[PDB]
Amino acid sequence: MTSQSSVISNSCVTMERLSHMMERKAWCSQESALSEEEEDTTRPLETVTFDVAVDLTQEEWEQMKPAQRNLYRDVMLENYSNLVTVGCKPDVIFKLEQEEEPWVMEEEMFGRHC
Amino acid sequence: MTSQSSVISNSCVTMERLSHMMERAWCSQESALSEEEEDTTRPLETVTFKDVAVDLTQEEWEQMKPAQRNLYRDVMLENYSNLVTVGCQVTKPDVIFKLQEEEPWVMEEEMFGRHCP
Repeated sequence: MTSQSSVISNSCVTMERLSHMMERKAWCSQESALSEEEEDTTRPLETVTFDVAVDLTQEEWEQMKPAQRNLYRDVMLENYSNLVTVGCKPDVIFKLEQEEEPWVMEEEMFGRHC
Repeated sequence: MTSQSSVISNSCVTMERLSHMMERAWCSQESALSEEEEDTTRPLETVTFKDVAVDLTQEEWEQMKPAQRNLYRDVMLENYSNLVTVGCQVTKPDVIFKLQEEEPWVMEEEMFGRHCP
């Protein structure tokens, strides 16, 4: 009741995690562009594919704080509804939006009613 | 014990400065030659309060200790109280919906927030 801080940071953090987030992925050798020249224009794109998301795991669900636990679902998941909302829904998902966790043990028989 | 800091400058400085920022009044008035007085005709036209503000810039705000942020909005929140207390009336601009908790670059795009309590 004497340390009522001043609070300079609290609900405003990532705002200092961006600069430790968006530098990665542009890397190495851009030396002397030895493959210059050109020619023509014709061959189509090649729709990337959702090669965007990393399939899940059974075993590592204890090493995941509500940042790693929760979230996760959002970012991988930020790719999608922005191209499926301008340009160009896997059962792989279906477990993302409804609390719980991917495995419902329906295998075999008993667990009791009460 | 001892070390009874004669609180030389707590609250006491942002009280003192003045001669330290509000000075940064230039380009001369060196013997005029350009002139002419005339009838007080053509209208004013203010400058408004659209431009007298800064569309908060996306990447910035790393460094700038959020006292250079918290005080910030409270800058363009602190020209506004002539224009919403005595003046000629502008309006509540776009970007405003932040002047607000979390942050400007909050998200709603792409939903979800994965289950927990």
